Amino acid sequence: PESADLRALAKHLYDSYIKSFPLTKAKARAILTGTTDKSPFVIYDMNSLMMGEDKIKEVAIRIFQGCQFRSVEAVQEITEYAKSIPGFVNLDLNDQVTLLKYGVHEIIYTMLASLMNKDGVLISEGQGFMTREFLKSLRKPFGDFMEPKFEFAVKFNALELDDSDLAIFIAVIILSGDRPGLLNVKPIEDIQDNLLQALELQLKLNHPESSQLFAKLLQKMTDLRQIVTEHVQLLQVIKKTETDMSLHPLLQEIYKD
Ligand SMILES: *[C@H](/C=C/CC(=O)CCCCC(=O)O)C/C=C\C/C=C\C/C=C\C/C=C\CC
Repeated sequence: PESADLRALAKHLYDSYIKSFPLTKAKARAILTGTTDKSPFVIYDMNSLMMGEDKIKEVAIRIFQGCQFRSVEAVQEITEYAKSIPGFVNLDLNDQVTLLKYGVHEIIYTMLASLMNKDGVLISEGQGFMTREFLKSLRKPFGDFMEPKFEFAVKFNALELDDSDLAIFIAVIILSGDRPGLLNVKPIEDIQDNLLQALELQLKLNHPESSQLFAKLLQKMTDLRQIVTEHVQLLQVIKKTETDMSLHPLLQEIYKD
């Protein structure tokens, strides 16, 4: 009855999530854990990187620019998903924009974990795999950035969350009343309240053996916030260090605050 409505909401969010994101954790996992057709080309070095373009400025700049484009693309996909969450589109427009700008990076860092393994990260829609060591190898400050996302992913991946779990979790992240500058907090919190209940039910049904997964997943939010803070502090270095490097408008607007 009450639980049925929550199950329906969970089903809804899963459906929109599959439609919203071309690459899912199930696809990512099947490519990473091996499948002769799904196997990715691996870039661990400059020669492999050079080879990679044929199969799929500066090496550090070109790679960093590739990420930028990817992040812009993710923002667009996350923005469609946000539109799907019941009640989100009904909120004041300014708030929707505010939720989107604060929410989107946390979601992005969360989704990236599904592509990550301790050794590496999937690229080009799973077509390629880029090694963690190579990314670290890159000259400062570009090389440094990845290290926090890998550390998060290995821990976050330990939860063994399903794609349906993730979808509900990403909705909870987007619908956060705390965000700075929100005109109305109450309509947002009610939706979040509904979503948190759906997550709780989903986690217990989906991982009945797993104990206090809900609380552990909620605690995970702190690590996302920290990741974002480091990233922003790093973006500031890049702008000074390279006057020639250019940041995408969509990305720039969200960062500015
Ligand atoms: C890019 C690393 C990006 C850093 C990040 O996690 C998001 C924040 C940076 C952008 C910003 O918000 O300012 C490397 C990771 C993935 C992309 C790598 C190469 C590009 C090719 C494909 C994109 C990867 C997956 C999509 C299929």
